Amino acid sequence: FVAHVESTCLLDDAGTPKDFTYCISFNKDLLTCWDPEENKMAPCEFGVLNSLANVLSQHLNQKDTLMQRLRNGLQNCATHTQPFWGSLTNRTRPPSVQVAKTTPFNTREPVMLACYVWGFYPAEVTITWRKNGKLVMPHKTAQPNGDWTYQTLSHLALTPSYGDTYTCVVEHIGAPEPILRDWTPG
Amino acid sequence: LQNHTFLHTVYCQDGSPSVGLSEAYDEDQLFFFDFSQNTRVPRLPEFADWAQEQGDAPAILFDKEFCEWMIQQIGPKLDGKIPVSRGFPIAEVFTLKPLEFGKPNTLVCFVSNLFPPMLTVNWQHHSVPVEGFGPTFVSAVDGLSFQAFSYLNFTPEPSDIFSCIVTHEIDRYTAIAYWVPRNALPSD
Amino acid sequence: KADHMGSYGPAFYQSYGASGQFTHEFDEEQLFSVDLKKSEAVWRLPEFGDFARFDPQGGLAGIAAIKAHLDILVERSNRSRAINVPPRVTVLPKSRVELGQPNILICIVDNIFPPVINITWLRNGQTVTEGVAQTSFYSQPDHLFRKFHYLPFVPSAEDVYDCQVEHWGLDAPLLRHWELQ
Amino acid sequence: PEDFVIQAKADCYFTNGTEKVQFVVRFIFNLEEYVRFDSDVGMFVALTKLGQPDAEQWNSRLDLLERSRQAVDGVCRHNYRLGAPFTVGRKVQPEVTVYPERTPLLHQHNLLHCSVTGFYPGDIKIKWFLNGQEERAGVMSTGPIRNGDWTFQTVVMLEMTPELGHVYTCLVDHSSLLSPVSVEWRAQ
Ligand SMILES: *[C@@H]1O[C@H](CO)[C@@H](O)[C@H](O)[C@H]1NC(C)=O
Ligand SMILES: *[C@@H]1O[C@H](CO)[C@@H](O)[C@H](O)[C@H]1NC(C)=O
Ligand SMILES: *[C@@H]1O[C@H](CO)[C@@H](O)[C@H](O)[C@H]1NC(C)=O
Repeated sequence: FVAHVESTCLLDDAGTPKDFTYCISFNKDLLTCWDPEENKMAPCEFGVLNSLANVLSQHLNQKDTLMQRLRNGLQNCATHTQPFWGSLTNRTRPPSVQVAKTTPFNTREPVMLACYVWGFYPAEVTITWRKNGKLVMPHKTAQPNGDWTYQTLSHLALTPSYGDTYTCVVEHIGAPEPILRDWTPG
Repeated sequence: LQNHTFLHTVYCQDGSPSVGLSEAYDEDQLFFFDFSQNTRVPRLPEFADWAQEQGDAPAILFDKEFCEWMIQQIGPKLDGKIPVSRGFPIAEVFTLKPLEFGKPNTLVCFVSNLFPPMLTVNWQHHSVPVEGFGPTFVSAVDGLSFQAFSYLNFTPEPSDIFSCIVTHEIDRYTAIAYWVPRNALPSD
Repeated sequence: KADHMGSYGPAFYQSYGASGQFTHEFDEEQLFSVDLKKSEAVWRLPEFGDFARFDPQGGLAGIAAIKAHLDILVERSNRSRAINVPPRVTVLPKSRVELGQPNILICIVDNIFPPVINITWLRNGQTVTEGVAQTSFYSQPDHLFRKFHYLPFVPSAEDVYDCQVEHWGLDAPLLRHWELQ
Repeated sequence: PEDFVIQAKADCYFTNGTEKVQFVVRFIFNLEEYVRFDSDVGMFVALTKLGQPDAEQWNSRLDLLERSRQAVDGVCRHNYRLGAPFTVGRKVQPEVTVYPERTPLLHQHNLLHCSVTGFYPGDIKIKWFLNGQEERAGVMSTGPIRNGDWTFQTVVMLEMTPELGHVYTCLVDHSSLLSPVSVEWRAQ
């Protein structure tokens, strides 16, 4: 048996709290969440465990210190996060970008390119393709590495013609200028 | 002015660890709590400074004690009346940087659908044990589930095959994930 | 004929080993499953662990309710025991097998009845337990059961694999062979 | 070996979304379906000698009838609506590969496989083409095969002799795809 009490604060870049929720779970079942409009715990579960969800709400509702805590909860978030929240919203790591061929898939094309993109944060990134400097349509969300960096890739299937130059165009805030990687058959 | 999520998740369970606390900014983990030492442990060195902050010492204690209460008093009652929710964990292994032979790299073992949060992770090279660099970082996610990350430093070579072996410590269920060189990049 | 068929509570209890099960299925595929004596509820895929949407916990009670009814049907039928049907075993890889490219072997067992069975992976005659995954009993319209076992591996031309199943419907343990070319 | 098995199935059949819905509870002793409740009939009905007592008795219980008469709405429609996004709305791409058996030699008969794996739902259309003309003849399917993990797999084999100047294309169309997938074969 596993139980949770999940406090979750939602704040913008500025540090101004926009939402706050406090929820209680048992056996991966969300039982009751704080209801500010009601200034008390209210069961979110109306099923097999509903009975319990009520019970837990009351045991918590007769608690007094908790009630003030949660009524001022939205503040706690801003107060608790204050020191680092600016550093996190300012945190960005530059993406590395490497382009090479890869085994094709779901295509009649003989060649498949891969644009690799790693070591970047935050995860918001954009990848497009150029063929001799002109947009083309590619053949996803970044994979977190657990260490506050992300990786992703884009693909492009094609037929080689010696002269043609294919380009991967990455854009990411953790980098100052757009990153371009080229590739030619030859 | 986009929004960001700060997640404060206290969880406790039958067996070890009997309790745990995970904070996270967006998806990624900032701190996990060491209760025997009674303090926040930073995921990365750069978070060290704010691990000391003790504004909420009481709030945390309250939750811990309550969460624990739920497990101890409720649960022996539901024991057998209600089925203990569990998932079978999923492991996948990938390189941190693009594969280039003879160039140092790092295998990441990403465990997902982990529930309950009770595991150990072990690496193997051609089916031979190998000491993994660093600890194993468990972390709660949205949905009341968990995930974990473990890393291994290595220098990839053509013939290599690696495996990551996860042991879900309730009933010691094993879940594996193989890795091999696939579409390596030329060096330039 | 129908566009889709959901089945919410294909469940069973059997006297032998006092085992039982409660599941939800959609289009012959399983969402979650409750096992009686394990007292566990397991969702086949992560997305089915929502609990809003896909709440188990009704299981056990479902198993309880259906078990209640057994003893009487047993005597009402003049103790008509269950017959032992032979299961048919199949083995094949999940995706295309390329030498050295990691993959998963799948043992598939149909027409299992009664639902009391042993299934085991063998590598070169050696039994394999580390990293194997298996389903609970899936359901068949004819009211037999299916079962899936999974074994991740790295294809090499140096070893073979057998999926050996043991059932009362068999004269002796049969094993289904697989090896790459 | 003496064993007894009882089963129950609460089947729901949907067409045109939720428009038409038939709820069918089935009670099984071993393999004998001894009684069932069909929504379209409104009553329990004994199917075999074994079910006569229960059939008559349960029909006498009005609380039960009404309860299981709303099951259409309260069970089938209820769950359908809940699962839709992850069941009916589930769509997963196939992985298409084309390869020959017995390494291809000119003028000698061979089979080339179009392996299509990891896709869902199982309903799929797979065709062979030789120099743009849909080659139907010498074609062998396995039909959709369940992997037991919400994915199907199929292989469609075409009989042919590799003569030069022939290019073979397997053309796969599927709900998950916004445009059919084509894979080609060479030969030499
Ligand atoms: C941020 O969150 C608040 C509260 O959830 C919401 O009203 C607001 O629209 C959100 N802003 C953005 C940019 O998502
Ligand atoms: C399964 O294997 C175990 C150990 O060999 C044995 O006790 C049992 O009889 C087997 N079950 C069947 C159905 O053969
Ligand atoms: C299908 O459902 C839609 C919307 O409920 C309705 O327009 C139509 O009558 C139905 N069609 C059939 C063939 O039942």
